[PDB]
Amino acid sequence: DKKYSIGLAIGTNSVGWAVITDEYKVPSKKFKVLGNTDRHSIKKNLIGALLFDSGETAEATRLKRTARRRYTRRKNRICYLQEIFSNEMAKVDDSFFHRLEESFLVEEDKKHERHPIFGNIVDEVAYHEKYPTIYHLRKKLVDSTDKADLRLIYLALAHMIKFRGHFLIEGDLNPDNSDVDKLFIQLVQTYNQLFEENPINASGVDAKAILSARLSKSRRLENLIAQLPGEKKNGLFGNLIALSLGLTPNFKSNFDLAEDAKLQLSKDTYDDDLDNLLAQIGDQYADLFLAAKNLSDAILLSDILRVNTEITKAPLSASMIKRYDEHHQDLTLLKALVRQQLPEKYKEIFFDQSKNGYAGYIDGGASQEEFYKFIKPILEKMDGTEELLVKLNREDLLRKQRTFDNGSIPHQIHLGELHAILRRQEDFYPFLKDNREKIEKILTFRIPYYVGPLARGNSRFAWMTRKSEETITPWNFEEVVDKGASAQSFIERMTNFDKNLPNEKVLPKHSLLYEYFTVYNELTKVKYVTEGMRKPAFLSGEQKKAIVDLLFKTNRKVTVKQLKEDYFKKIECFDSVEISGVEDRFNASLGTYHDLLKIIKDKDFLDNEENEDILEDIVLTLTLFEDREMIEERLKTYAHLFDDKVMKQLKRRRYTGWGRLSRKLINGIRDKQSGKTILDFLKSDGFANRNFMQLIHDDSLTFKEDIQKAQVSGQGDSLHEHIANLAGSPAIKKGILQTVKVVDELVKVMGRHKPENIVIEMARENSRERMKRIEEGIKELGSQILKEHPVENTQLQNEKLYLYYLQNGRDMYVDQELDINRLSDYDVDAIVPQSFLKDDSIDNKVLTRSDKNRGKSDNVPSEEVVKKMKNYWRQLLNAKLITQRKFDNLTKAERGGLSELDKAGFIKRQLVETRQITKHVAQILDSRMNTKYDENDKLIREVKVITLKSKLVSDFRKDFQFYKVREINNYHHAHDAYLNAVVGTALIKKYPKLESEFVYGKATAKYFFYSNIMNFFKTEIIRKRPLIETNGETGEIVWDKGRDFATVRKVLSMPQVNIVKKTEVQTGGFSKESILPKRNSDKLIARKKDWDPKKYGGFDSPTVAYSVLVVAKVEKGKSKKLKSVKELLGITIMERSSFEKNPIDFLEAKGYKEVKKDLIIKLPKYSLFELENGRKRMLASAGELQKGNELALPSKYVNFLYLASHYEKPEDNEQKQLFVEQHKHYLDEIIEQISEFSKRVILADANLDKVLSAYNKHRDKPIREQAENIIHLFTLTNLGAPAAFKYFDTTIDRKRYTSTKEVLDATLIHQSITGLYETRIDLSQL
Amino acid sequence: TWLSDFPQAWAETGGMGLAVRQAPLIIPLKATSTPVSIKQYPMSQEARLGIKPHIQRLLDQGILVPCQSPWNTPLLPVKKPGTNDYRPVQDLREVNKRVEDIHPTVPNPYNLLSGLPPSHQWYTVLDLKDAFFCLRLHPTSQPLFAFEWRDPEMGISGQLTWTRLPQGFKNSPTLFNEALHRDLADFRIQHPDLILLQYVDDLLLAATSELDCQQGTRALLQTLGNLGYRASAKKAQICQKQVKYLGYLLKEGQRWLTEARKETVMGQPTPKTPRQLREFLGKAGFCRLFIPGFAEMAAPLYPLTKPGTLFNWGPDQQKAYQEIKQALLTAPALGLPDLTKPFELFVDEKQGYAKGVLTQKLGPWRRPVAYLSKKLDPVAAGWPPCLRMVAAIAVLTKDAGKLTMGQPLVILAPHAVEALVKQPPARMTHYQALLLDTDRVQFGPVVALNPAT
DNA sequence: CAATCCAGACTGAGCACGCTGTGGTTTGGTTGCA
RNA sequence: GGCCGUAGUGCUUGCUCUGAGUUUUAGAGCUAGAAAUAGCAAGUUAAAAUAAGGCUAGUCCGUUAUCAACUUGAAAAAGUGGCACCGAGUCGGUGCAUGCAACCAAACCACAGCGUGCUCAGUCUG
DNA sequence: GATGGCAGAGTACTA
DNA sequence: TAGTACTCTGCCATCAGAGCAAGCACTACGGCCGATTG
Repeated sequence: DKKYSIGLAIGTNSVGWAVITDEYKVPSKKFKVLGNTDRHSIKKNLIGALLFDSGETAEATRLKRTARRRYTRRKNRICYLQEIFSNEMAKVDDSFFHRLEESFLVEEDKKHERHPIFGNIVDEVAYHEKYPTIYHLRKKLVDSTDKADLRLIYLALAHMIKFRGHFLIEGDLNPDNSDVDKLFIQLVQTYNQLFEENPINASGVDAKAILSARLSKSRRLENLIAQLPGEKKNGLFGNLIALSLGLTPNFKSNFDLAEDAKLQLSKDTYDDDLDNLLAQIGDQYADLFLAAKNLSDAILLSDILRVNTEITKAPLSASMIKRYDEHHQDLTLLKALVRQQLPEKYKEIFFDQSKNGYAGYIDGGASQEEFYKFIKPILEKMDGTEELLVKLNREDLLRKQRTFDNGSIPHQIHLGELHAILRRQEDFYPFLKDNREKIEKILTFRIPYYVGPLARGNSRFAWMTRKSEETITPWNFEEVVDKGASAQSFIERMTNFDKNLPNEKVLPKHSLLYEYFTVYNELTKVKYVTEGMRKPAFLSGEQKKAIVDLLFKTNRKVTVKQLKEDYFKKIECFDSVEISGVEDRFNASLGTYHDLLKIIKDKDFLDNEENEDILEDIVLTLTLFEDREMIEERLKTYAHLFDDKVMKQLKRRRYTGWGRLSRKLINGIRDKQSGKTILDFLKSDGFANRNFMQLIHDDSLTFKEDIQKAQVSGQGDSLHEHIANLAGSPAIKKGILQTVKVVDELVKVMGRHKPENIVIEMARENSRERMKRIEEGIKELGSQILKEHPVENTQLQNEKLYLYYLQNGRDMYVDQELDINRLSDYDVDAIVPQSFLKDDSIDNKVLTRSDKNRGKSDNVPSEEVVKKMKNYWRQLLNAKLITQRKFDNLTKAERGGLSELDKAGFIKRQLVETRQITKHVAQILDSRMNTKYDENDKLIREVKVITLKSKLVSDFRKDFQFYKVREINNYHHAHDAYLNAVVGTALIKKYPKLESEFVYGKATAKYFFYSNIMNFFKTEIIRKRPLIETNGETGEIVWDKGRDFATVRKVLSMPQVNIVKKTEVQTGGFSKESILPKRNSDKLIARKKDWDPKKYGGFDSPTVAYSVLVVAKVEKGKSKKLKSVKELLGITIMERSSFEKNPIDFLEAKGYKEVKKDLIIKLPKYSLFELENGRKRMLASAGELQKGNELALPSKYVNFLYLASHYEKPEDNEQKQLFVEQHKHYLDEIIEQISEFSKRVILADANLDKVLSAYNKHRDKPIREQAENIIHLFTLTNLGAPAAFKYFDTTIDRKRYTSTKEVLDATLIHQSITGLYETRIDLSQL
Repeated sequence: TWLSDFPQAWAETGGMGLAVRQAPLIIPLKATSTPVSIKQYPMSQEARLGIKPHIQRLLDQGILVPCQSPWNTPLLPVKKPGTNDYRPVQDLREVNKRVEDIHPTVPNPYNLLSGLPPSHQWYTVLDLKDAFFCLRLHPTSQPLFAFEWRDPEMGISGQLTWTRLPQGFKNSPTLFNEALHRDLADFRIQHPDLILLQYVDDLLLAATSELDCQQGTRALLQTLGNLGYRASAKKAQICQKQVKYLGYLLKEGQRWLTEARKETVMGQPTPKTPRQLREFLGKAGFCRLFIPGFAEMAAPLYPLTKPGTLFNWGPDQQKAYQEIKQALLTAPALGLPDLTKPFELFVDEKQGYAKGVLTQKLGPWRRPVAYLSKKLDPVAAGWPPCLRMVAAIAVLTKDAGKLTMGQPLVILAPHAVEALVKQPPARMTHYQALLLDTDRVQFGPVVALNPAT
């Protein structure tokens, strides 16, 4: 047995580890090897790293599940429509639906006529000539009044139902309101008629252009207000206009209503809101509100319709037909123009599907943007194409009916068209008249988001409860699904449990019991002092009850003056009163009690005890439910208790928020001795006046015992469940689980003796989003910088360009305009200096013409600059270009700047880890490692867990020449773990007073101490520290510069580090989601069981779960002889279950005969094989391999590469370049090492020759450039999948090992989580 | 001529013995006891042939009879210290732990020779052959003892139980003692003058004159003849002044030491290993009663005896070895203690080692009875010289009690520490009771003593 | 009035380690005689 | 530093929805040519599928997490591998692993006395 | 984004 | 010579939205909270 410490470093896809002794020396022991090879033992250093693929979130799985559910529901809608139509469809055409179902079928496979609608070619051609598109048929059905074919009626209705539209706008829409200016004039006329005191005229104002502008709604409101005299914003007219355009205006200022009176036109509660508002204010404003509603409908419709509706009842269909006609006319004109002006490109434009143009636009896969990009130069270099270019610029040239911009069509337009069709056609078909309501319900029914899936107990995502067991259809959804209980379950299944009482659910935040509990908790910890009192008293239960009943239940917020006057002076009759322990105004107050008092108007009911259940139910309903309908249906049982008006007010009132304490903990549990609850104890507990924490921590009472019994009940879950319940990124959670497993394995390895200390560290850790953010900011601010020079997302990916665009093209510190073309010449300066903290985000980075404009570089920008540009920064913040945090950091100078305490805190938090995830990791490790208690049931800290930040190790490496290069190999993870262990152990040995802030368990003076915390390693600081360091007050040596640095250097230069790639069975998608066209190949996968790939297309590139080594016999040649074969078979994800069910049958089906179950070997990804000369390969797939060896470059070469390459960019720097110049001849040795390693392992002859030729040709370049490019050459000799790299201009492609034949006679190695335990299986024997 | 007169008493003519007075004895067992069967342990071919003649003769006498029993113990031969007779031993290891325990009444060798008075100068030592086989064993307890013996020549294979008391049994020495004592108890009454000493089987007859011994020997032979016990005639010293008994020479009423025993101690060369030194110590220790101040003489060799140590035979160790070799060359003649007369003990203590001599009156001179020497305990080692003598007397007085048979004795020492015990300047209270008991000990006139004594 | 900045000693209890004395089990050795 | 309150950002989980995209089929191509071929015309839409599929038959579920080898188990799970030193090109080598009595020594348990350090309560001081 | 699948062109060995 | 059969090289990967609810983690802002010294 020997004392040792375990050092760890945790990453998203790597967990290094290292075991050290008391002298900072990595041990080494012989490990037995199992299997069947001749080798029986192996020596390994106790240092290594584990590599694995990064974890993934469930966002993609959730999206896929939602898509599946949506497709299923769409098919169900189609089935409902067919069931409605079937009885009459049988008479009209019996096999119509059958023909529709088999449209996706070749002529031979079809059991009916290939024509799906009428069944004969004459009628098919006639119908397609009469109605070129479905919109023609829809408009004809809407407009015409004669009898129509039932098949055509069903086709139009089915198209409308299948493609409904967005449900963003609630309520109802009437498409008859189309014009904008005329409706605005009509609204102005109503305004003048009603409010005749002051005239309102909008003559000579381009209302249509102002309102239909693409700018923001607020910008449009401001423009309309400015271009209208006699009124301003927040007026009655301004509020009406804001409500019409979409903004939510407060109508209190318009009528002095003293309530919120906020209306949103799109919301479903607008009806009730307007009803109560009109009841309060009078009915004369109903005309104005209706005019505003009509104006809003016209404004929202004119964006998409763009067609008059006085001649037709199908505006969307008419617009689609107009687009079709414009496409036809433009196509004919373009055809004629090309044929006449330029006949040299007619074939490539109108016939070549490979290139863009009309052929690639229609027949090919080219998009509208690509077509426009291809046809813009051709259109410009022509004659008589001015209108065509105008249409192209307006994005209205040769538009298909079904486009990506069709996402703004509400479902109300389709509903109106369907209603018109049904109304027209209901005369001839009685069943259409009888089923109109249910067809409309089919079109306009959606499952509420709180109901969730309509399962029957076989779903883990469902919570809906059913009041009946019949099948749920849209026509009995209300009669079957329990909406209120479903919504309650939806909210409750996500809310948190009580931390002190896990078993019970937490109370609502605004609960009356919670408010009483908080008020009493704050009240019991106060002490009053009056004349003639020797010692302060605690305001015992009677006084507390009097104070509660006379102060909190009468005023919203309680103050000390009111406490002294209304109670102490009035009742206690003590003029001199000295309260203590509380501020001027109490924090907690009965907020909910006062809200109900002004509504129910019953003090006796509010004070009575037997209705506390009713009050809790009311507040629970208000917190749980968001929709007015469910609130009302839940409060129906209480209709008897309160009159209709009070009921309506209660429905209107809504609370948000949930508490952290359970009702059982607050009031249910009672003390065993006297049967008193926590609330009763707070109300009166002798004269001690204990609070909640004292009550639950008191040993005499049984509260602690009851809490411990409940907490123990259920028992801690598994480690996997604990890590899953932890909050953080899935990659970090996977790293934590792997770290725990490697810690357990190391403890088992080292003689089952726990380490003295454990040191851990964890690393800290879009163009389209940036584009949408800048678009929103530009629209809000009204600027035209984007219009001046459009910028693509790839261009916006540049940091400097992004900063310039966010700053609106202006300097952040002076009132000047910067030039986009003159970029790459200014400097980017962080708001907070880089010395204080490490943060390179956009939230802290600011681009300015000159970094000197801020003034001092050691603090927040100058007060003069802050005062100069505070207005501009406020405008940018209101434009959402900058964040609230960025604004607060920028304007810190006015608040006072960075104080010395702030500087000290900034420098302290750099060396100390404060992350909740790291705290959780430390807690888990401590709980697992230490499990022995003491005589007083106190845990003994057998193992100490220390958390450090990466700054200490990075500074150690930089200061003492332990430079790290990440491109050499993967040994840097193990080196980081070892250095973390060494630094942590040395720190805790040197400073035992710092255990609180590191081990899990003055301002000026505090500054310099933290800055010089790592000085005891240094020799010359000119102060000369002793060579041997000591703890102080003890005879313990914590460092020895004579030999400990040499020991660290020796450890960092060991050529043996246990690097292990975690083998994983691939899971996920079956194959690539792309559907390829039909082709003669066996690689295609059928999309359905009956769909032949060679006739219908299918998927390709299946994902292999795990390879299987099978030894069997196959039939080769016409003789059908059995040739023994040993080969790797890739079991894809789709067939994994079938292979597991019957491996024998699965293998025999593929063609193998006489397989061997014993010889069957399952090989997941990253399986390691040892071939010869130490050459290792990892199984990438069934027919590919990966590199599996690491290059142990000498530390001298690593340091030279770092110093020459200038990683992370006076006298100290002067000697570095001199050292590099002296050691110029190291580049040849590095190249020789790379070449010999490649020849021994990589075996890429052509790539190595190309690399050597490039290096020889680039021998005259400077040493800095040469080393920086030599760093790239290590991609050739790396671990993992081959990758392409670059040496100066020359580029080198991948060398892929696409053969797995040689690994069938190699040695297969099974490695544990640390790699010290192995099982070498020789495959040549098989 | 002795053999002819008493054919029923000598083993060479009387044949096998059988106690005609003692009844068959049942060997009891504990309440929680079960039969145990142990296979016969492997025995070398040379040791097997040693016992084989005994089994053949034991079968004829009826001592060993074939039987079938669940009890079985492995036979084991033990060769005599002389020749290769290979006496038969049953090796009842398991039975001893299972058989009940009785209070031993065997006499310890220290106290037998104390009963011999110097007045009785004529001796007659008779040793009973096959002593333990005389007592009959009840057939109920016969299955308890058994062993496996298979010889193709004999033609009988199986267990052969014992009809008499076997050898190697833990209760055999005790059961034979009581049985023989009762039979000879009647003999003691008839002859008050004779002094009969009994040690398991060895009998010693002490008489005043030659005629008294001759008459006593005939009566003893006749008494033992009727009782069935047979005495060996090959080794039976009858009516001789020089006799050997209990390993001690008896001449002129003095407990001499055999010349052969002295040769063995000196004959061994200088020890070289702790085992070699341990062997020599025991020989010297058995003679400790003759060597004056043996505790201090062999003091240097004691710390070398420890199992954990280095055997460094230094000059001091060689000096201790030479002292013991020369002391045994001129060992004196220890006299037989006479219980009628009072005893006298000299006590001296130098350097933490107590030495002394127990003497008795012989005319005008004092004759040594036994040389007493001891090592003081470490608690008394650090005491001052005045207090060390008090502790030395208490240790030596305890040793004298085991030989004086509790008779009063006089403690003589150079100093006058006898008054110091009354008024010394837990253990001390224990020492006060031992030294102030006027019934058993007293202090005579204070006087020094010669260093040799 | 405004802003900035626990340690030691003694007493009582539980030990825990080192030394001395007694009691007891068992192992080596020593003879004796069995 | 701590608390209380709030304003914002980011991330995670779950639910309800929309627009496209892809694939097969339908939308009769014409003329001159034996045939390839050439010249014109046309192009905008619709049906079905959107992980194969499963049984639990629901307007449900099916891409997250977890997973070296061997033994014991239905399974959940539990077990399986010596140490030190000198070295270093992916780890190597060396070395170790029958009975009786009394007296003396090692070690063990229990108790009594002395010296000394750790933990808890109290007091005082700073 | 990167790594494994896949089609196609190319070269090689045997019936 | 025809037919498999293995190897190297370049192309290619479904994408965009809209709401709701709960939780955690971190970042600023306002207000507190004591005692001592200048």
